[PDB]
Amino acid sequence: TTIAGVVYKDGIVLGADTRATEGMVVADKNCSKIHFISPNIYCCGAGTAADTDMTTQLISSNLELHSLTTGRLPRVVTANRMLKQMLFRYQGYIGAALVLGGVDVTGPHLYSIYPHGSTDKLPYVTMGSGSLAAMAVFEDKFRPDMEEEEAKKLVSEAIAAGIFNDLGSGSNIDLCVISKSKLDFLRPFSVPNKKGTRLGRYRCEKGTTAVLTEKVTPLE
Amino acid sequence: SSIGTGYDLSASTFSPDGRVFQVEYAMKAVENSSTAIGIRCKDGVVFGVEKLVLSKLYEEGSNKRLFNVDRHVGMAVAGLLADARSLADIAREEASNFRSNFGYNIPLKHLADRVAMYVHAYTLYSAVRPFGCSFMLGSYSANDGAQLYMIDPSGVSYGYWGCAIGKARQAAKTEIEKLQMKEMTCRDVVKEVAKIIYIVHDEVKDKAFELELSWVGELTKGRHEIVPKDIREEAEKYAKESLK
Amino acid sequence: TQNPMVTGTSVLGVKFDGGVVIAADMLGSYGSLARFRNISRIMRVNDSTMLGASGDYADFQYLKQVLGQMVIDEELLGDGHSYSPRAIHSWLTRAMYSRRSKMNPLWNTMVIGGYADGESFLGYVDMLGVAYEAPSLATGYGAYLAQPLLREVLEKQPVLSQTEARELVERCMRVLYYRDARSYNRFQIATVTEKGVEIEGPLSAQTNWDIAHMIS
Amino acid sequence: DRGVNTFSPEGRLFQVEYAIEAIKLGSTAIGIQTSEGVCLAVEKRITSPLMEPSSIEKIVEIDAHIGCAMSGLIADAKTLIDKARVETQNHWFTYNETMTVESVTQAVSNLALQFGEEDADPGAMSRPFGVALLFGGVDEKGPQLFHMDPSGTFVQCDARAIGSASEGAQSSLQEVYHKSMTLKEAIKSSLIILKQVMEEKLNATNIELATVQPGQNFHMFTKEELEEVIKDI
Amino acid sequence: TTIMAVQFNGGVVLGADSRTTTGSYIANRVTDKLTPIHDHIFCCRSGSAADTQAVADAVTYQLGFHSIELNEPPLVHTAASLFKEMCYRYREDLMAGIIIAGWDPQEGGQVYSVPMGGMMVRQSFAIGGSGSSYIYGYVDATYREGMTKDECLQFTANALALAMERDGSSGGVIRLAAIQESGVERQVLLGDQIPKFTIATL
Amino acid sequence: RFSPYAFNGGTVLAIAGEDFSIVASDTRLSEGFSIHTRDSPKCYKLTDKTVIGCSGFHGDCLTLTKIIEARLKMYKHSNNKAMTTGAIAAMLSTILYSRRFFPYYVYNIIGGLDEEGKGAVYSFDPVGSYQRDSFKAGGSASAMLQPLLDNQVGFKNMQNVEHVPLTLDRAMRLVKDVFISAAERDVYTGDALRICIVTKEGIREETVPLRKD
Amino acid sequence: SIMSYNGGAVMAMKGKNCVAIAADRRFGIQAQMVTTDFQKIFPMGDRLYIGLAGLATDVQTVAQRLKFRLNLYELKEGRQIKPYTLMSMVANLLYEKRFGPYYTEPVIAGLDPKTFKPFICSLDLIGCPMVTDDFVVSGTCSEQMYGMCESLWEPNMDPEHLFETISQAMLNAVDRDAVSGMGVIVHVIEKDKITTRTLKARMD
Amino acid sequence: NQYDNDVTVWSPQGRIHQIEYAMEAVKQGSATVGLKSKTHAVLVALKRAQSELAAHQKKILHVDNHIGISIAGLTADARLLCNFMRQECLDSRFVFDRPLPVSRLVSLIGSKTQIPTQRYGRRPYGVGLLIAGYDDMGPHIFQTCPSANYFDCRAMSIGARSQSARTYLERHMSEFMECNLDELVKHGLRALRETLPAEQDLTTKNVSIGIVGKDLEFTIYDDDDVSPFLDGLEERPQ
Ligand SMILES: *[C@@](C)(CO)[C@](*)(O)[C@H](Cc1ccccc1)NC(=O)[C@H](Cc1ccc(OC)cc1)NC(=O)[C@H](C)NC(=O)CN1CCOCC1
Ligand SMILES: *[C@@](C)(CO)[C@](*)(O)[C@H](Cc1ccccc1)NC(=O)[C@H](Cc1ccc(OC)cc1)NC(=O)[C@H](C)NC(=O)CN1CCOCC1
Repeated sequence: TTIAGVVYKDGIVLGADTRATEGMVVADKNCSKIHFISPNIYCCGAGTAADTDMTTQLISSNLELHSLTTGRLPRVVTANRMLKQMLFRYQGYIGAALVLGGVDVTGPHLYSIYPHGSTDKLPYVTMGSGSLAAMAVFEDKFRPDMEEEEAKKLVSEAIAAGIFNDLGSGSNIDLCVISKSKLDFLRPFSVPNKKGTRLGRYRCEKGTTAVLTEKVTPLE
Repeated sequence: SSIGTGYDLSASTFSPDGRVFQVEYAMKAVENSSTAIGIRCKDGVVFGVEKLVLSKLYEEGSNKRLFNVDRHVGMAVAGLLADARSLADIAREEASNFRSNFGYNIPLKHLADRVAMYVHAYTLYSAVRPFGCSFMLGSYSANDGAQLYMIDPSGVSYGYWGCAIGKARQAAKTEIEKLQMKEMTCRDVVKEVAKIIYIVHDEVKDKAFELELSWVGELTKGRHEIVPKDIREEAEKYAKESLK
Repeated sequence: TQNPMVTGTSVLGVKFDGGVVIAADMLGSYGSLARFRNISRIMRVNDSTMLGASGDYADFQYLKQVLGQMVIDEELLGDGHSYSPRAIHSWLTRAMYSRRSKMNPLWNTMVIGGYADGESFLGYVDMLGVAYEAPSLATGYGAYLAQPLLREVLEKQPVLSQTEARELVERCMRVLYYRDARSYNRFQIATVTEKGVEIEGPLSAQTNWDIAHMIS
Repeated sequence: DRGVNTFSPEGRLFQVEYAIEAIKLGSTAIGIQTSEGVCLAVEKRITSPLMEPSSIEKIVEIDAHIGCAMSGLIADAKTLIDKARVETQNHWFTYNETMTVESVTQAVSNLALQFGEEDADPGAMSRPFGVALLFGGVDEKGPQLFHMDPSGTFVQCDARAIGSASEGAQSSLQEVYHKSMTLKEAIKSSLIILKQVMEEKLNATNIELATVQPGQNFHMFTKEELEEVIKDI
Repeated sequence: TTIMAVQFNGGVVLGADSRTTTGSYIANRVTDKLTPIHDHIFCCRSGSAADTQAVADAVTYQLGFHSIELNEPPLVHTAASLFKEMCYRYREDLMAGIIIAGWDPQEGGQVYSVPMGGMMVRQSFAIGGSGSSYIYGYVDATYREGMTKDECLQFTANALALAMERDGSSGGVIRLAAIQESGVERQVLLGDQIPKFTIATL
Repeated sequence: RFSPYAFNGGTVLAIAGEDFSIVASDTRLSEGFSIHTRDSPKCYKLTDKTVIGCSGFHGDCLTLTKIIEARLKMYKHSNNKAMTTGAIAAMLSTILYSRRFFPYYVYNIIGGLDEEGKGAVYSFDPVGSYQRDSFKAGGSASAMLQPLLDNQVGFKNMQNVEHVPLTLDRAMRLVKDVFISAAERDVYTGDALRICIVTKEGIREETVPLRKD
Repeated sequence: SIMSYNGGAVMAMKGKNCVAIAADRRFGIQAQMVTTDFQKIFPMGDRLYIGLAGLATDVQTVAQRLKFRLNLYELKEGRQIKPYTLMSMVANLLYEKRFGPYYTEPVIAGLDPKTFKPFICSLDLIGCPMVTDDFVVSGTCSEQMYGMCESLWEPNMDPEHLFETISQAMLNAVDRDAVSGMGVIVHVIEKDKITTRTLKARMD
Repeated sequence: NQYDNDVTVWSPQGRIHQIEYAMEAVKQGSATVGLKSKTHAVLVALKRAQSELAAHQKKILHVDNHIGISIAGLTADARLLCNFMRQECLDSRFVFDRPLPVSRLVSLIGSKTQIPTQRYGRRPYGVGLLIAGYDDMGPHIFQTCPSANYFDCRAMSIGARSQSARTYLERHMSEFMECNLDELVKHGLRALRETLPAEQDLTTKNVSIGIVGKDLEFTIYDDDDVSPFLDGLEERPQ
């Protein structure tokens, strides 16, 4: 992976690539790494994919249960605490590196959560194997209280640097923009990589495979 | 206080007028037992208990109703002595747990609250019965001053300047209201505690009695101690002299 | 404790005519670093018995808390019974072996000193539960340096006066400072007597360094 | 309706008292302790000629040197006898010696008041045992006879009877028993007293007889063995 | 890390660097290692980021309830005792070097050290973390009995700057906190504000 | 990690006669290359008729002795009699086997009188394997004491010597001589030799000094 | 390799309004082949199939435990299971064994009840869902199966075009793998019929 | 009448009948006496024959080298409680290698006997004990009840017709301290004598003596061992 988050003027931008790997082979060219926690909080995930999915779903479930009881919009601190205290309890065996971001009644908040259960609160965070490349862009180009379109450009460039430089990262750039009154889940925000068109034809024609046995079962 | 077709058989059962009779009957146990008093002076707390001797065959010091809960905390009991000792053990353990966790002597008001919560827990269920015991707790500190608390079978905890529990509790409290304890030294209080006990004691109906005395204050360097024989015997001489 | 952290080095003890004297420097070493230069490694148990501990200081602080409470619990009853030095020694053997057998040892080596009913007590306790009595005791490097000197004197003179025992310890603490690299020239002297237990403030051993000039 | 651990105003436990009453319904048993050994006798009380008398065992061996006769609710004794058997073998395993008659009796007696309702295990006893036991054995202290009841009280007896007719049997022993009689006299006396109190006619099938002596192990008397002693009218 | 706490008359002065390392990469160049536990009680965290954090959060919960129940402003010693219990019981599982410093109306300014073993000792000043190794000599040579609050602020800032200079696993920004009866006051030193001791060679 | 064992040296010896039993041990307690104490007799009395000697890891020896004493009273309370030497030996076997997978680093030798007043000796291994024999050595020096005893008490390997019954005097001299011989070669053995003698009337103790080096 | 102990190779492919699923037929312990007619593709309800590659035990164990929950689901609910719902059930099953996983990587292919829409996905040994619009593979010849599918697969294939593609892909990928082969079975799923075929293949 | 079924039910008078009925068991049991001097503590117990052809039931039991007990009430409850006392004594010697102080053991009984008197479906210990002991504080005579209350005694007697034994000990309590071991036992069994009806007196069959003190450990004297004490039979007047 490459996942990154930014705090801008109006709220939060979250970014992620779409590459999943098994060994040194690409398993999924288009996987969703920005996860729903609540209608106002989203969470990026890196590391062990299955750990990423289940940890992000359990906390999302637990917050809905919480927000139904309170009748209030859930807080990014609660998402932070829930994720932190779990990942710590499992001594880092749940391999989930997280970029948590959302907008509260308190305002815009961004967190980075480590598999061992250590959290940081920062204006810009990067996680994943492409984090160094993404963090380099932020250190060079980040400015305080920037505009939405400008922050969208920044995060996408950070993800791009992770894609074109980290072998564990590739394919599409995903974005999630969260403000006080709006949420944009931009799935394919940018498609910087495409498969070359097959100008040679290898379509195996009908009757080119030898069959030994055939059974046809009809249905409703 | 009457209806008892149920209602009064379990502590988990309210009476139609909203009372827990099992707690009230547990309070009757302390009402039948002999009187115990404690007075908060300017520089400490003094305890006094009328210990009724059932037989002259018992040693002087048997059935001691004065207890050391912590090196700085004293305990005077009234009611069912079996429950009293087990409540002292609970108080002992609560006081030692505090030192083992926080490194200092447990503040009396916190110890009193903790123990009272335990007392209260025995008033809610059919599985257990309330303690038939009222107890007082006394302590003195240079930072907190003199402190005196009393806990009844229900689990209620209050701070006192003077307090009486037992057979003649109402009779004793009228004698303590005569004293200016806030200005008195705990050396003078011993004399007055002994007097109140002797007055309240029933000469004809109850037999002979032993007077038990303890104190904690400036005079005893903050440690809860039994009042020395020479000072105790002086107060007994004085208390009998008050009976003119 | 699997790995000790802040540790104390040698603890010494020798009984004399009248009571027992125990010595220990006031250092808590963190490996080769001398981190805590002002810590007490001797505790008063009760009026008749005291304790000095080698090894992990955090574990010593635990035992100090547990024994501390035990003595308090006895003095509550006021029945006229109190733990003898031999009793505390017995209890400590039971505690240390129990933890050893749980494969979670208290990383300590104790010296118990006491005076009760005319005779003076001196006992040793391992982190494994090895316990015995001896007229002189030394832990850590003290075993290799101080104890030899302590035994040599007791060979010539089995019974010592308080002064003779005290200045012997002075001599032993001087050698330890020369030769042990985890020691410190700031120690406490603890003494059990008929009067009770006294621990004395910061003490330094006078050192000689004349041998510097005679190399050539 | 009360709990099983409720005291009567006299200072006894209802369930324990009623468990003693159950013995008064059981078949009568006699044990006699003599210098030459211990003998145990019990009536079988057969209700149908179709029932096999050999299957009714009221006298059982615990070890080679200890026998036990029982009266009352026979079904209850199953556990008590088994626990006694396990105790004797555990002792041999640990100490390489045989348990004394007193020790076994005491071990079983510890189980008597192990009953209750609240604060119980996943299989604790709900009520006392409705049986009385006679332990006859031989150890270093010679031959002894012990009697246990549902209350847990165990005591050495020179001669004791337990059962429905233990009233007349005990007073009959206080006439015949001499503290220096032989084992042959003891067996003779017990069988005589047994036939005095039994409803059915005494023969070599409706009774059970066993002896333990310093010379030889626990011996169960067969039909022929019984005929030899029954013949004395 | 480097962490430091100095006790003065009316309270305490706390100081820490701002570097969080994951190997040889600074994961967070501006970290608040000074954690508030109560109104006047702080702790300095060194060692495992997740370990120290979890302990801190548990002590905050434990002391919070304790204070309300006791109805007193919490003792610094008490907060240090809650750290000790946890750091000692789980000494084999945690990597935590804590310094607890604060104020209470009973004993005033206090500095307690809880190293990796789980021992507890009160000190005039305490230093911890990997960077504290390089400043033992300076701290022993500079420290004076009875320093004023403003001098203690200078003293901590100087020691930390020297430690961040040499130690690789320390650096970034000096964070200072002063706690006295009146409350807590915080300040941050950036670039030029860090006491410069010039590169001293030929 | 951490070793829960220490070798503390020490050797125990026992000889069974007709009306007596001798349990002897050196008094040195060691660790590594240094001596803990010169006064540590390993032989310990249990009843009027039984004496035990423990060598090896002293931590276990102390614990095991404290377990046996407790168990002796437990037996006494339940069975209303003192435990016999054979019963103590049989019990110790079960106590040692209870720790089969965490062994007591311990060599026990029991000496005393049997139920007919004759001398009895029982030898043990760390895990409880035991038997009755006439003489046995156990400990750091057991390999040195044994061959001489097998020759002198057991009359083995000699051609024509009529097996003369053991006397108390000859057995006492034999005990003293083997330990003196052991102190010459084994580093763990020395200082002083403690001897326990079990007979009809109580238990007697005798002490002979040994090499201190 | 733990996965290479039994070998195996499982593949799924999307057509127009159809979906194909193929597998190898060898059951072997390391070098030795044992059975030639070993089942790896399992029916989960008319137009829904799961293919399991990996350790032969867990290949069986998961199928048997998945069918357990499927039957309870289909009885409690008054409906057949949806392809997305089964995927989540597998992910749940496999993640319950997070720190002691079943050594199998499932491949699901089927048509959506009512809307008869094609669906394909693959999963982890710890149950991470991965949906695609072209193909999914799992097995010891993971790499070989990818090379074929990336070069043969076409966007909109009819049932017969789809059959020929998955057949060639499974067949030629297997031929470069030592522990995979001994025949290939193919299931093609249409709205009205299912076509099961075994291909003519190398047996070495 | 509806409050006497459980220990957890308080009566309107502030009493617990189940604890009070349990105390009746002590009265129903055979009488026993316990007295102390400055050096020795003596227990004298009267044994009962269930049907004088069986042996007289045991009354005095061992606890430790310095503590022994006399029982009154339920035997099975007596043994259960005795095992507890034996266990706490063995624990003390294991850990501290010193004899457990009598007073401390008695207060451990006071806590253990309390627990059941406050839980539902439980019952009090239907036994009263007379504890004789010797420690650093000298000889001790202690009394326990079904109510977890315990007493420190100069002299004590419990059981059937123990009132007459109590009045003898009342009369002669001023003589116990400076008096010697041989006279102590005489005073003990002379009190036990007073419980017996005027027809039957003390014999080698029905008397048990337990002695613990300065020089000797706790020893039980039963049959032929009891005759040296009976030799000196002062004879009974009334
Ligand atoms: C980038 C791609 C890693 O270079 C991301 O961290 C990414 C996160 C992601 C991807 C898809 C969906 C959600 C989030 N991580 C992966 O793609 C991940 C890489 C990885 C493999 C092995 C690991 O060792 C513990 C850690 C990370 N890929 C997977 O999880 C793959 C699909 N599954 C496996 O490799 C199976 N593992 C899981 C852990 O236990 C051993 C077997
Ligand atoms: C200085 C920088 C280094 O000693 C400090 O001690 C600092 C403490 C700190 C950090 C953040 C907030 C408050 C205080 N320590 C670290 O930054 C710490 C270094 C460390 C790593 C592992 C340790 O073993 C348990 C001990 C110290 N870094 C971290 O905790 C980072 C965030 N996490 C990781 O390095 C992940 N680790 C966890 C252990 O296993 C290997 C991967």
